[PDB]
Amino acid sequence: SDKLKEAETRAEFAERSVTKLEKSIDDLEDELYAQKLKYKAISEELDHALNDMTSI
Amino acid sequence: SDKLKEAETRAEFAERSVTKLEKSIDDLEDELYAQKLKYKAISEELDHALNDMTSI
Amino acid sequence: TTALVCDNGSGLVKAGFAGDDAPRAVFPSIVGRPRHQGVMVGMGQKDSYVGDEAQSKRGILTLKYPIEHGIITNWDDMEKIWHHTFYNELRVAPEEHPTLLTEAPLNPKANREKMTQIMFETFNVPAMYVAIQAVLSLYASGRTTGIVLDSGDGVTHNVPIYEGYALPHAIMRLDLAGRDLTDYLMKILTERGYSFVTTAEREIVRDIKEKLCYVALDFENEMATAASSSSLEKSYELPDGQVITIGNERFRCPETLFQPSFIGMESAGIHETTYNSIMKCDIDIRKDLYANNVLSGGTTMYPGIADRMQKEITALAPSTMKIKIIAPPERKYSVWIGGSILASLSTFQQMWISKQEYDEAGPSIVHRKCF
Amino acid sequence: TTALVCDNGSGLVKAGFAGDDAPRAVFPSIVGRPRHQGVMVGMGQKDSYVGDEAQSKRGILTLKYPIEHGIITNWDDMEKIWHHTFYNELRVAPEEHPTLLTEAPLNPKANREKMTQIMFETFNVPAMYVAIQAVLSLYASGRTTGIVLDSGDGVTHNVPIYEGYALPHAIMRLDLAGRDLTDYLMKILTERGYSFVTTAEREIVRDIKEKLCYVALDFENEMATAASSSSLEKSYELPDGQVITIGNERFRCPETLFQPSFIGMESAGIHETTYNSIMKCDIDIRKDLYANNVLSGGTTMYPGIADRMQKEITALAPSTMKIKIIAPPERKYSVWIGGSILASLSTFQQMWISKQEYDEAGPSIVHRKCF
Ligand SMILES: Nc1ncnc2c1ncn2[C@@H]1O[C@H](COP(=O)(O)OP(=O)(O)O)[C@@H](O)[C@H]1O
Ligand SMILES: Nc1ncnc2c1ncn2[C@@H]1O[C@H](COP(=O)(O)OP(=O)(O)O)[C@@H](O)[C@H]1O
Ligand SMILES: [Mg+2]
Ligand SMILES: [Mg+2]
Repeated sequence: SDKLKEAETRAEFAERSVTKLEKSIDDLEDELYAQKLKYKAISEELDHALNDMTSI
Repeated sequence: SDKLKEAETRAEFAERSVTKLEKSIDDLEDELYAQKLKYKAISEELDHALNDMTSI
Repeated sequence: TTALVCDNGSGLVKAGFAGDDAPRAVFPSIVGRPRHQGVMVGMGQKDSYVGDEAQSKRGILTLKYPIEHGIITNWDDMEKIWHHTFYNELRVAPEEHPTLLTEAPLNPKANREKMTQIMFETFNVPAMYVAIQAVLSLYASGRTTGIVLDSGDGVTHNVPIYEGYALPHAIMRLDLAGRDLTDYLMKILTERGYSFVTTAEREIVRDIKEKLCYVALDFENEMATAASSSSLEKSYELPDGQVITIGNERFRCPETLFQPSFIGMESAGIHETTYNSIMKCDIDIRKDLYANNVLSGGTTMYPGIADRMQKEITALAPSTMKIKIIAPPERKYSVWIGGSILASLSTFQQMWISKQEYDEAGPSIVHRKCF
Repeated sequence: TTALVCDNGSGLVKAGFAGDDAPRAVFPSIVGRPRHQGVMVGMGQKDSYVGDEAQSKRGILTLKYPIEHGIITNWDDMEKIWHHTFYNELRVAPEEHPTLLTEAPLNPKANREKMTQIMFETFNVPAMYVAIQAVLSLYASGRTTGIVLDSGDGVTHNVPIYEGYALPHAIMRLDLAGRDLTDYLMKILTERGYSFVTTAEREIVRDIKEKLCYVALDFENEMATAASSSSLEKSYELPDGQVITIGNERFRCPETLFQPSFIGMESAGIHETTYNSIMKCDIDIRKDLYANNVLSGGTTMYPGIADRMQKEITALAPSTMKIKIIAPPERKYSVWIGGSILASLSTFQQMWISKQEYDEAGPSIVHRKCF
């Protein structure tokens, strides 16, 4: 019974830790999505300036 | 005994999941760092262009 | 009250209240029934998604444009498009608003008569008026003379106007437009391995054409350069990955405008039908038309067309005349801006086809004095 | 009244009233006649023990599953199983309850027609409806799109669905499933000395597979590690003692899913038939299917499969798309939970095959509009 309690406690902590890690990776994935949007927008704006200047 | 085996299996599963999640988050952080490096490089090139345009 | 300046077009329906700068709602004119079976129950699946909704579910639809070349080939779908435009994109009941449709030159009469009959019977508007798509584009430029080349997506027409007096014998309507360029681009992409067949993938090819293609200043030099270096190959990411690289297909797709022999059409390019349209005019207004050549319509937005066309016309025209090509940045909505200006005029307020007049003479009223 | 959501399956029959969270009675679908002679008189020995009763007397029985690969090969035994399920595990007479069976995709017609004929003639239900086992598993996830890989015990099938519109031309049904993995495990255990032959000992090998086997993240590294260290050897106690030690048989048994060449099957693994099923879909719904890959069925419960499959698909798929694998903890009963949800819907209440309709068109009614 004592060993079962110990193992259950460690497994519960492991579940909590993996939940925290999954939330953290979600946050960082969202941040990378935002920065990818930033690069898309800046490249699009540079292309717009290029086409405006080449087309006067 | 059945409960102990269940708990042990749960612990192993959660530990492996946490290992995979840690490796994945580190890799994604590396990718974000690389894209930020590219953005900074082109931004410095544009800043040099602006420095010359100050003379324009 | 305010007037509704609708503009059916062919490819993008542009609408909005009279007196503004830009159309309120712009959305593709496609009606797509679902084609697969459908297993989820209660999902709320409709029988036809129109407008911009069918550009998001296009993976399981069969989009079909209701307007082929200016003319309308499928009246039920066009009625559905109009109903959507009035009720969901503007949310104004048509019972309390005049409408100002637009129509290409030299179109079949039955199309115009059916259009007015629908507007008066189904939607029950107070009064509607049909205007030629080129006079509006001339309004928007703030001119009163000039020869306007309105290369839309359905049909390219070239109406010369002087001092407000249109010249009906010098209108040169050509049926090459953006849609044929999309089909030709989709046909030459197969030379690298990319095959687009489904009616949904025509939209992807259209996006490629819009974002990458450009008109070459000199065709042979570009063909020679693209065949030696690799400074032209621009890549593009499909809606699922697998980036593609467009080589000399970039300036070969819109070159069809100046050499309609590419898609097998006999006629001369848009660079020579303008000169022919000018030469049919009288000998004393040719200088003004030369100096005030106006571009409009969506398809004239290719980067570098206002220089190629000027070079071609300068080659054709006499050396003394000055050739100037007006290419405003708001080219795409030029017709609608002109429509708003025309509907906002006080002098025009008595030209509408009032409903009692239609009740007395039938749908054939449109060909009469109220043009 | 309430509906009976039965789910024949192949290996475990799961049943229960509509509107609950879990099936009421889950028991193996085996019917085993005794094989020895029997000397005690008056012991009350029956002629066939079905369901969970024959998993306790399996020492003197010859268990034989009545469903081989989705299809039903022994109709009398299947009728016996259904009779047991209705009368002893639920204790509700079928004369007062609609039934909702489930069937794998691409199964023979005669199987489905015989199923409906039995349900209407022998058990005499008021109305029954047959549904594809993958749409239900998609219901249970609360999605409306996604490609579901339902690796049961009889047959593994992969049905892609978008916006509720199933794609009938992209269903990839493969006949490798849990039973073949049990046979392969029983065949590779002989490499250490343990021989299981009797049809009763197949159950013991199944228990070994359930409790010990796991899917390796990388196969070659695991094969190298298990051949040097001894950190993998897990022991297990047979029903009579004599513990056994499983070495690298642990991850070699379920590896057959990703390399069906192990059991001599030609086809590609479950990691590549999903990608092929996606690529047959249209080009505009591939991103959504990539992002909403759903796992279901019992055999997808191996510890570590939701990572191996994601790694494999990410290797195959384009680098830009995001690959996500939905693996709910209630995987085993996902099909039945979805069945309960579907039977509890009000919109679905008029899709049942009413008995008078069957009387008018015969058993071939199932292929008709009431699918
Ligand atoms: N930025 C652009 N570059 C190149 N082609 C364009 C661009 N925008 C639109 N087009 C082409 O023009 C068409 C839209 O033309 P439009 O003026 O809307 O036709 P309509 O006269 O029917 O309104 C599209 O089908 C597209 O092929
Ligand atoms: N926890 C588990 N781990 C590994 N395999 C399992 C587990 N539970 C069930 N299985 C396998 O799945 C099969 C049961 O699959 P199931 O989903 O009941 O099939 P069906 O679709 O016929 O209901 C069993 O034969 C067993 O081999
Ligand atoms: Mg137009
Ligand atoms: Mg199943």
